[PDB]
Amino acid sequence: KGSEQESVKEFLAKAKEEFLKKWESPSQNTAQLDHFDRIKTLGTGSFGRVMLVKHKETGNHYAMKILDKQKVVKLKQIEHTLNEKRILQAVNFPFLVKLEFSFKDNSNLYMVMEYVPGGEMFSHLRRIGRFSEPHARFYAAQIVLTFEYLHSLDLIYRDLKPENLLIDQQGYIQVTDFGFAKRVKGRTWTLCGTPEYLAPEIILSKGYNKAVDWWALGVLIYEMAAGYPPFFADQPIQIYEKIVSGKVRFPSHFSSDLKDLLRNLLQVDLTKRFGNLKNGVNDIKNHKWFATTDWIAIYQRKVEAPFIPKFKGPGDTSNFDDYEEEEIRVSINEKCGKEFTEF
Amino acid sequence: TTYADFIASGRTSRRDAI
Ligand SMILES: O=S(=O)(c1cccc2cnccc12)N1CCCN(Cc2ccccc2B(O)O)CC1
Repeated sequence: KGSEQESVKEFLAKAKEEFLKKWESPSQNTAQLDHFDRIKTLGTGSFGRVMLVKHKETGNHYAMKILDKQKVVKLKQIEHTLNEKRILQAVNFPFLVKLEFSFKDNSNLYMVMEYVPGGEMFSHLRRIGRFSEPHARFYAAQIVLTFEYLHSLDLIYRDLKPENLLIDQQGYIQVTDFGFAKRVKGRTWTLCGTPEYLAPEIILSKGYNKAVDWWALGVLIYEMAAGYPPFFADQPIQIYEKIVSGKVRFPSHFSSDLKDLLRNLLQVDLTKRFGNLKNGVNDIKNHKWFATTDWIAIYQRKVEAPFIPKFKGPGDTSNFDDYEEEEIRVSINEKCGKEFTEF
Repeated sequence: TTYADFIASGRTSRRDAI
């Protein structure tokens, strides 16, 4: 196993070198709108939409995230949007969505990612109710490796939740969103994230570091295994009080190993939280709840998945909602050119 | 049950950042 972890260290050193190369010289304008056939709208957001499209020459299906530059600026999301694209075009890991193309025009920013028809973990989790612990652990293991990877690049993730995780056709996870991801060596202070997933030190407006991602992993494992998150209420303010309280109630069916893992991840004191101790991520990888987990095998996608969303065709949209279909507006005049020069 | 309380909280749908 000790040879396995010298291997892990050499891998991360190689990945940091490769990431910094693409990080320091990002790809730009690697396709254009006319290259795709629009099929259907898969989601809407305050400053854009996601569309299922098909590459004309290739025939491959893609999720195309289209952001209105004017609204990005209005809602003060410039830094987040430039970061999402710069990060995605530079990272390379099995459980991250794959950015294939990006480009911009007078009005919009476009990011084009391989289409995952299974959709979001969120809807499967809510329909099924909860996942069994082996099922939950298979997903968790992939987030653990993914955070090891991102953290080795000094990237804090800050956006973990079932909404931002896809289940692909082999039943493995793809992490979707990087708008809140930031390269940070020590602490940062932006109040961002989702109420249910916020670590106590975020809520308390003290600086915080990568330990907030290990907190969020605890929330995610809990929500997956229980069917509801550990801290919920009618209003966000009531959630925050529960989070900082230091108390969590576990369902009666949670194993003793799972409870002990979660107490160490949902540790309100970040200096005592697993993932942030001397041994770092190994305290998690070496915890008894993960004794049966073949980390090498997970990375290699060799473990058989406990759930494969029904294969209904590579352009199926059944796992996404229906939205009113609207034109993609492109002005005859360039908008916000300076804000998005690096895109 | 706690799940019933959850399916009563109004926070069972996709959760926005904030
Ligand atoms: O539509 S997604 O599931 C998605 C994202 C990335 C790759 C994908 C590959 N195949 C299929 C879907 C894919 N996904 C992408 C959209 C981001 N939101 C909602 C959303 C919708 C519109 C604009 C922004 C946002 B937002 O978050 O802040 C939810 C997750």
